[PDB]
Amino acid sequence: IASACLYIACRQEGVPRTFKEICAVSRISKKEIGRCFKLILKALETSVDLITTGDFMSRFCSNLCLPKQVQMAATHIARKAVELDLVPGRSPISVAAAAIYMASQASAEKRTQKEIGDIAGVADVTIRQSYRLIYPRAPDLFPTDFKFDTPVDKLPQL
Amino acid sequence: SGIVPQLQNIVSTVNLGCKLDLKTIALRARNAEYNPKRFAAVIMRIREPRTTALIFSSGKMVCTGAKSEEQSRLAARKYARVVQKLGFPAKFLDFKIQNMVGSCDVKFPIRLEGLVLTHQQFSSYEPELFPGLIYRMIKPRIVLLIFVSGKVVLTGAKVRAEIYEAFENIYPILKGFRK
Amino acid sequence: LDLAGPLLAFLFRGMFKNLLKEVRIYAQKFIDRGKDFNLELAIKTRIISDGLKYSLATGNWGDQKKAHQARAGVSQVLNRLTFASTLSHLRRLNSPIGRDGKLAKPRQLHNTLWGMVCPAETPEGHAVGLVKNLALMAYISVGSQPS
Amino acid sequence: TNYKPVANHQYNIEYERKKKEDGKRARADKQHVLDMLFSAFEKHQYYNLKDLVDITKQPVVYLKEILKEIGVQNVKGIHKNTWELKPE
Amino acid sequence: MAYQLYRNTTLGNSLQESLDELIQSQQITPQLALQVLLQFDKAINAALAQRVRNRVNFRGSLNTYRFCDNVWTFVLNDVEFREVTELIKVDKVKIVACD
Amino acid sequence: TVPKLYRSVIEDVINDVRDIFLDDGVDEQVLMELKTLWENKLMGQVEEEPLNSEDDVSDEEGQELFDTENVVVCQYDKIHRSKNKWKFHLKDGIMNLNGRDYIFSKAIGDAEW
Amino acid sequence: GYKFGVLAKIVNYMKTRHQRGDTHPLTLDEILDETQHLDIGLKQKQWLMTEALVNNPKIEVIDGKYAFKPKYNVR
Amino acid sequence: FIQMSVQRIVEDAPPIDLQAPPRYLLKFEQIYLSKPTHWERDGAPSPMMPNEARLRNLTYSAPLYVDITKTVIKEGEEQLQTQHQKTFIGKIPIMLRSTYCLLNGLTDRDLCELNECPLDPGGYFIINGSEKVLIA
Repeated sequence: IASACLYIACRQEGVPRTFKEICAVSRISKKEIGRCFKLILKALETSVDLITTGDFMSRFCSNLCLPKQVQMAATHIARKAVELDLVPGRSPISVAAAAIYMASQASAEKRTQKEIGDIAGVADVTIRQSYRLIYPRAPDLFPTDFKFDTPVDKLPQL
Repeated sequence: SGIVPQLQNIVSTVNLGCKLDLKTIALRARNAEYNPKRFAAVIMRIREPRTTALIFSSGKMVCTGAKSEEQSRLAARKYARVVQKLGFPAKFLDFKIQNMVGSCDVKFPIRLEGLVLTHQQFSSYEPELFPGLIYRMIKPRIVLLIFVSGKVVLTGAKVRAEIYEAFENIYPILKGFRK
Repeated sequence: LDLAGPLLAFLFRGMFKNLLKEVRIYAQKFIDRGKDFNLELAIKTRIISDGLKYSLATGNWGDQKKAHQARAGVSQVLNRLTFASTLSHLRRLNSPIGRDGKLAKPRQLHNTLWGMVCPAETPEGHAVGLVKNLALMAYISVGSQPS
Repeated sequence: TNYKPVANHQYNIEYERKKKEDGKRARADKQHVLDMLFSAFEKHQYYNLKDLVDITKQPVVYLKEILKEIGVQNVKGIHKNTWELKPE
Repeated sequence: MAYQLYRNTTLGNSLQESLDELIQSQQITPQLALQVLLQFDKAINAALAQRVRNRVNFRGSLNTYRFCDNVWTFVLNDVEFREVTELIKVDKVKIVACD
Repeated sequence: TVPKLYRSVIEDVINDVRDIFLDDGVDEQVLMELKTLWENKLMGQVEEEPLNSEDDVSDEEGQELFDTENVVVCQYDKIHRSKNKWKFHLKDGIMNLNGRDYIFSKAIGDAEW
Repeated sequence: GYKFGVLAKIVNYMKTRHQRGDTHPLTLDEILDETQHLDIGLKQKQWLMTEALVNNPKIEVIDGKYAFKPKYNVR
Repeated sequence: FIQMSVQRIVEDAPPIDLQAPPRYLLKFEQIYLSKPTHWERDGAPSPMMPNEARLRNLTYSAPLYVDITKTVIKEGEEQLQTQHQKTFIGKIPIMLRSTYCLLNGLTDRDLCELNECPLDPGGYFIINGSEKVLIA
């Protein structure tokens, strides 16, 4: 109950922590945390605004030691991908991880799929799927006023 | 609307009115499996109706997998007759359908974000826990799983009319949230 | 003279013993249950964090529940009224009375304070001779191993 | 790298897998349970409920019913009131 | 008082027939026959668990299944056994498994 | 190969039963005679109470009665089924196919019901 | 096991036998046969004959044989 | 204190031994300190300047990490030794203008850039924005 309440408090304060992030600090599994989360929402007759890709960009990039320009590019890429519906049904955390990977690979500070998955709580396979979905539209997703250490046409393909 | 939900699973409960020996039923029945350590019931399966029935020592049985009410009742009767042939005084008492599950497609993508924003009081959308959106219809007590692909799954219905009414109620909302 | 370091070490050993006891209790619970335990979840960071923070904030030393015997006045808000006051507060020395102070009066200016403690600087009132200030060139040894 | 996101802890999943593999204890026949209880009675005069549950490998409630049917519990002034396998 | 799996086989049947012959001749008591059967079961279980290190595969269609007392009683039809060295075809087979 | 395994099994069996024979006090010649014979033998229904409305809802019941077909004895490490197919993960075991005796250590099986 | 795991089954089997309505007494060996204790100890036989089957309040000695005691119990 | 006493305390703390019968041993060997850091609402770490701590009523504390080695024995002639590197255990308040303070080695111009008085002698702690001096 306490872990689910902590998750709900983060969502209500507008700095959501993923269920995996809460589980990493709670002995309670993510499954039970989600069960208690839904039960608490029903009991309190309250609601939490749907999370977005930009809700985790700051934390993920800061934990990855990525520059502010890289963080901005990742946020723009994720928001543009969601707007264009390039990743329909994909989890916002997975989309954010894929966008962070794209921006990091396009910037000098390059972070591996394993690293991004470790910080974001998303498997490298899921990051690969999302990055494959968003890769074709990389030049459109990237911000107009962005400096590419590695040209967009030479981004990793996989 | 032009789309009718198709019943994918029907769950029913019946009472045989007689205490049963699960070990004997497992030993004699053709397709029965019993594992008291795992579960306290006996799981039997039949092909032509394509259904699985759990039989309890108290005499009550629960049949699932049937795609229609007639098929569910026929499969339950078959299981009861098998138990009777095994030497027990099995009967067919107070047969009832406890839950009905249906599936359908709206043939267009749906914006779950807008749907949940407009129907927060009924919609729970947690992609982390489940990609689909859980809509709890009120007037019919039906839970619907709506997916971005357009697939809609209705569950919790006791009668087919409930499934059809719930889908009819939800269809215009999904049309308004067409992507 | 117990400077910031030794005082902080005195706090740290108690708080670290509390940390080790807490992890022992958590691991004992899980082991008795029969399931392995997670070290990250077993460790309680608030023990050390809040212990040191509370001690520095309130001037009470020892655990919060042990405030009965906790020394008070070690930590004080730095005096920023003037630069000279700030320097004097940073070079201030305290002489607790306790039981030891009762046996011999420490308010008097002893001969041995020459060159170590300022002979003129001392608060007027109940604290005469108990609060002291270092001489300009006075130095307090930080300690080293006699190996 | 501390408190990295994880769906479930390694210890938790291992314990859950062990519990699932072992399964819940089943209700054995009264005759077999009684035979095991009487055979074990020879080893020691008295047994604790928990240790007897471990030995017999039966549900707590069912074992308590069987033990109530024949045996009784005696109040001991040294540790606590404990079950005595002797019905009389 | 053991697993008692391989008794209903050709080997166990031959052993049981020999024991019955000696019993008819009054050379061995039924308790001795039972003890011999128990020792044989233990020995064959150990021998199978130790000296068997060959892998095989098989495919087929399942016709019936039962599970009681932790004993699987599968009944398969049209089973093809594939091995690195040989292939076999059988119309019907009954698999009795325990653990 | 199979005969060699059988002879090794015979040796193990005699060694295992030696102590039992010594304990029960029966003469050791019984074991020799046992081995000799052992080798020789081998080589609108408103009212629903009645269930009689349906007849012949079962197949032949003598399948397990006969048991004359090939039989496989084994130990199962994991048997799981997903809505169509039974997957068998069975360890060391024996089989009697067309009279021939087969022995395997690890086997994998997929069947459709 | 020995001297304790055999008499309990005798008592239980006799109790179950009475419920069938068979008031006829039973012999020690006869009860042993149905209780699968034919290999019971030689001194256990005499111990049961002399102490267990007489001191118990549910065993009635009739014409040298043993029968249940439904008379003491309220029926 | 920071450089020697904390590490000596951690090293001298007896290893934690636990028995179930599986046996567990925990040993703490190395101590690490990061620069004073403040975590925003979103959870993004960032260096915490003393002026920022004073203004926002923060505590000038440095995260504390310890290297932990856990060895488990299950009476099966097997021993499993897993090491958690830099396990967070708490935050140590940092005396200003010390070797572990962000204003360490900074020139007077750098201090002016950081809005810190070069004549400021340091030697105190910022606890909830209050400059606390430890009296000898």
